[PDB]
Amino acid sequence: AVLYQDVNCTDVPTMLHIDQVSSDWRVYAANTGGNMFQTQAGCLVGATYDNTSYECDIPVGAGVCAKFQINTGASQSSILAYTMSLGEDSNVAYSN
Amino acid sequence: NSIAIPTNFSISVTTEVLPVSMTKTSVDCNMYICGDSTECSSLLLQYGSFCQQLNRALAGVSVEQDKNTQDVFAQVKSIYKVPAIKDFGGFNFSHILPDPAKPSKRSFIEDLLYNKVTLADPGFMKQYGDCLGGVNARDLICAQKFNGLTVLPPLLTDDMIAAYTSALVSGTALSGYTFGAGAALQIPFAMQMAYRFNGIGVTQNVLYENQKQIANQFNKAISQIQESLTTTATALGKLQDVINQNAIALNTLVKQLSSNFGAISSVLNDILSRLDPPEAEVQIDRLITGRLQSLQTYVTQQLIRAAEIRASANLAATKMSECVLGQSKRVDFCGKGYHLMSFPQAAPHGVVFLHVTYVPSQEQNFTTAPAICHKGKAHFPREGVFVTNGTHWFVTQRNFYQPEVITTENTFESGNCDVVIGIVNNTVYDPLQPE
Amino acid sequence: FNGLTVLPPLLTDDMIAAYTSALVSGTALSGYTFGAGAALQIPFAMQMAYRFNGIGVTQNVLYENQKQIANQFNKAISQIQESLTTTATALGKLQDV
Amino acid sequence: RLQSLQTYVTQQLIRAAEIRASANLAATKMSECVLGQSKRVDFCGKGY
Amino acid sequence: NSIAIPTNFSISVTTEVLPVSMTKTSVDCNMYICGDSTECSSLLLQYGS
Amino acid sequence: INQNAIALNTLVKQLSSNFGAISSVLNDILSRLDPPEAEVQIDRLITG
Ligand SMILES: *[C@@H]1O[C@H](CO)[C@@H](O[C@@H]2O[C@H](CO)[C@@H](O[C@@H]3O[C@H](CO[C@H]4O[C@H](CO)[C@@H](O)[C@H](O)[C@@H]4O)[C@@H](O)[C@H](O[C@H]4O[C@H](CO)[C@@H](O)[C@H](O)[C@@H]4O)[C@@H]3O)[C@H](O)[C@H]2NC(C)=O)[C@H](O)[C@H]1NC(C)=O
Ligand SMILES: *[C@@H]1O[C@H](CO)[C@@H](O[C@@H]2O[C@H](CO)[C@@H](O[C@@H]3O[C@H](CO)[C@@H](O)[C@H](O)[C@@H]3O)[C@H](O)[C@H]2NC(C)=O)[C@H](O)[C@H]1NC(C)=O
Ligand SMILES: *[C@@H]1O[C@H](CO)[C@@H](O[C@@H]2O[C@H](CO)[C@@H](O[C@@H]3O[C@H](CO)[C@@H](O)[C@H](O)[C@@H]3O)[C@H](O)[C@H]2NC(C)=O)[C@H](O)[C@H]1NC(C)=O
Ligand SMILES: *[C@@H]1O[C@H](CO)[C@@H](O[C@@H]2O[C@H](CO)[C@@H](O)[C@H](O)[C@H]2NC(C)=O)[C@H](O)[C@H]1NC(C)=O
Ligand SMILES: *[C@@H]1O[C@H](CO)[C@@H](O[C@@H]2O[C@H](CO)[C@@H](O)[C@H](O)[C@H]2NC(C)=O)[C@H](O)[C@H]1NC(C)=O
Ligand SMILES: *[C@@H]1O[C@H](CO)[C@@H](O[C@@H]2O[C@H](CO)[C@@H](O)[C@H](O)[C@H]2NC(C)=O)[C@H](O)[C@H]1NC(C)=O
Ligand SMILES: *[C@@H]1O[C@H](CO)[C@@H](O)[C@H](O)[C@H]1NC(C)=O
Ligand SMILES: *[C@@H]1O[C@H](CO)[C@@H](O)[C@H](O)[C@H]1NC(C)=O
Repeated sequence: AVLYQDVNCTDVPTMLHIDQVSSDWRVYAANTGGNMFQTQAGCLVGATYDNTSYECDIPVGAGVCAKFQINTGASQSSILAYTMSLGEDSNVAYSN
Repeated sequence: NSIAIPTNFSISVTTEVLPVSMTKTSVDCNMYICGDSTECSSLLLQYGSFCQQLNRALAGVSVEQDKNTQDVFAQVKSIYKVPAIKDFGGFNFSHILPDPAKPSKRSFIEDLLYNKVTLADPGFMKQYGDCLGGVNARDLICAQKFNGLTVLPPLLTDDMIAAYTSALVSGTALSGYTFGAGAALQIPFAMQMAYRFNGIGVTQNVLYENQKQIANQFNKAISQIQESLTTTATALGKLQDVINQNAIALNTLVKQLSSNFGAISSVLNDILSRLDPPEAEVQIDRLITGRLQSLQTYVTQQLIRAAEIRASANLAATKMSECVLGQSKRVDFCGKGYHLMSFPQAAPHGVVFLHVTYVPSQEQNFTTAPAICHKGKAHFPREGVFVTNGTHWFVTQRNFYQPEVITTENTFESGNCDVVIGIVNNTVYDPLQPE
Repeated sequence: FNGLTVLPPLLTDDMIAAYTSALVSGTALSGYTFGAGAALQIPFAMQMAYRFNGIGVTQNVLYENQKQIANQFNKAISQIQESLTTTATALGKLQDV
Repeated sequence: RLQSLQTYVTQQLIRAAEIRASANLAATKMSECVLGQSKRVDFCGKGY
Repeated sequence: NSIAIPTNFSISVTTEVLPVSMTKTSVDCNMYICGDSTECSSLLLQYGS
Repeated sequence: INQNAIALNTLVKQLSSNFGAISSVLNDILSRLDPPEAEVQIDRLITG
């Protein structure tokens, strides 16, 4: 997964120089199938975003972390992006 | 033969600031040295491997800063919901907890702390049009990026850091310090504050007699903290100093390229435009050596500063663990006087501690004696000393004045009345009076 | 002759010793109450009694053997000077730096 | 000569950091041992 | 089933030494390098900051 | 342990670089050049 730091991925074609790179980077320069999502530090390319929150494994920055999934039923072998979880929530109330 | 015993007390709140972390940076050799030059890139490759060490050191520094921040702030893995009411037995917890009126996720004091100290360049979201690709006045930040110098954002955002402080402050008002050693234990704040007075050698009854005065003094001190912060601009100095040091180091590293050392010109394009490669290699070599020396000096200074910040962060984490999640009897470790409780507040690249202490005042003059002789036997006090008015005798505390009659359960009996010096005639109350 | 100079410290030797004199004198008059606020006068015999109380020993033992404790304290203080005179390795870190 | 000066400055900085740590420890010991009584083991000598 | 209890005490005084500070120094480049030489001073100025 | 080993290995392997000279090996430099010309080649290696 390639993270283009300090750029808006709406303007990748005017930054990555698509016309002067190999087709492999042309794959990582197009917004198809939700492969580009804007984060606080940059815009990650080549990974899928997920809801909820898990413990951080691969630090990225600005509260975003990454992990690799090995799925056989869904045939998923990509990288996930998510927001780290602060911790579990308690329900202690005040009484006099 | 005299002794001074205080008769009044006051509640004082003090502040303390400790840096926790600094900025994270990265350096690219192929861009800082030999900018857009294939021949110079080949020469640098021929020079040797003198750049992997710099990248490894910078990565280690960044990881160390992230670890320091996590260790200082993230200590308890339990988020406690902020109570709806912010008045616990007269104590006003309004300027320490976030206001639900606006979802700012920060307290009133933290906003002032953030606005008091400025930052060089936040966001790290500068694109073309915001640099010389568009229009600028040649800002420093775009000049740094033109030579491979970049600044990485921290792993934890400002909102996430304030969540830890909100959880820590809320947990104290609901359990005290029992949640630090295990699970939370609910307790009324009035009873919780009573045992804080018990740990400093003062009896529990004094708090219930003057609860309103204590609450008023606490609220007044909390309110005056904001006024003191507003009226001054020198308390938050360390964070500004470290930010300025990092900015100055980066700017000096950027501007060091103007020097040509022993060559004929600082620019590399003109050297290759007028000299053959056999003669241009000598000119390029000295520039390469000088730039590598400057990079090495910068890396060494950054490593030293990182070590200092690591020591400061370790001290801050120890103070947070031993002063917020418990009560410490160490002298001058949690302020001036007798420590009662502490409140953590988030600061940019640092942390602010609010220490609540107990300070006696309004001394009074009294006389004292070592022991008391009742009948051929000496009696020694258990908790306190002997005081005297107008040919009388009483037993009282030291941190507070509260005379009581001398009884057999307040003094243990040991020895005779001859070895002890200063002992005087006195009677002892007999418990068997109504019999 | 080569631009190398050494600057004197801000605080002189006499001023530094004043702090030590104030600290030692304050202990003999108030113990440690002056560190947390204002000074509190107290007899030294009673002040030393509660020092024995903080280490789990009862207060009565000090008054029974005050003379022995004072003699031992004076002997140790006197022997400190002899030990310092007879040796020359205790003050090593300052010489090293 | 510039290299020698840089080496001297770096060594002085390291020694200054070490002296700073030692001075912090000494100040903490002075605060916790002279202006009060400490129950920490082997922090103010041998014994109680 | 046994226990040892001391019956006497002694007062001992020990010493401890901690460094607090070191000497302060200053360095002049124009004197240490290029001592009394205008040409060398100009070359050092050209060298950089 | 890994940091110390890596530092030692990097220090050992740093000798392969010839800096601005013509060869990393010192035997061949003295085998083809006069001392007046070989001193310049040796100086940069020594400094590096
Ligand atoms: C140092 O501080 C102590 C604090 O206790 C003072 O000691 C008390 O001093 C007061 C004032 O002199 C004494 O009060 C007097 O006591 C008598 C009544 O005692 C009754 O109650 C006790 C039990 O508490 C019984 O043992 C006793 O038998 C009685 O039943 C009377 O002499 C006095 O009454 C006068 O005042 C009242 C109220 O104003 C009037 O209604 C009466 O008409 C009359 O005028 C008075 O109440 C008290 O006994 C002392 N306590 C002790 C333990 O001795 C010291 O005086 C003070 N020293 C100085 C120099 O200030
Ligand atoms: C010594 O401690 C006592 C309490 O044990 C203090 O006495 C009371 O202190 C409170 C402090 O708020 C005073 O309240 C104030 O009183 C007036 C009322 O007109 C006014 O200034 C304020 O609105 C407030 O209510 C209270 O009056 C006072 N009581 C007496 C009898 O004086 C005392 O102040 C302490 N001493 C010192 C020097 O602080
Ligand atoms: C155990 O503690 C007791 C006291 O609780 C010590 O007993 C007394 O110790 C003092 C120490 O100064 C002795 O004083 C000396 O005695 C003679 C007098 O001729 C002389 O050596 C000195 O001039 C000094 O005055 C005192 O005699 C002694 N009492 C007895 C009955 O022995 C005791 O010494 C302690 N034990 C040890 C082993 O130290
Ligand atoms: C990246 O581009 C996107 C798409 O243009 C921007 O999204 C909006 O940008 C406008 C104009 O700045 C803002 O007012 C809106 O709030 C943005 N969001 C939405 C949902 O409309 C985005 O801001 C751009 N990022 C940067 C840093 O310029
Ligand atoms: C503890 O809190 C409860 C509420 O959780 C208080 O109960 C109130 O008591 C007053 C007494 O005048 C009633 O008028 C209210 O209707 C009660 N409920 C509420 C929601 O306020 C209780 O009084 C508190 N205890 C103390 C000692 O203050
Ligand atoms: C403390 O009280 C005792 C017991 O009464 C006093 O000892 C006696 O004092 C009387 C006078 O009150 C003398 O006549 C006796 O000879 C004393 N007996 C002795 C010394 O065995 C003792 O003096 C009192 N202490 C004082 C007044 O400081
Ligand atoms: C994931 O979150 C998005 C954004 O709120 C939401 O639209 C989507 O339904 C969620 N998917 C789930 C909960 O499976
Ligand atoms: C206490 O009273 C005594 C009586 O002799 C006097 O000398 C002393 O100065 C007084 N102390 C204070 C602090 O007023």
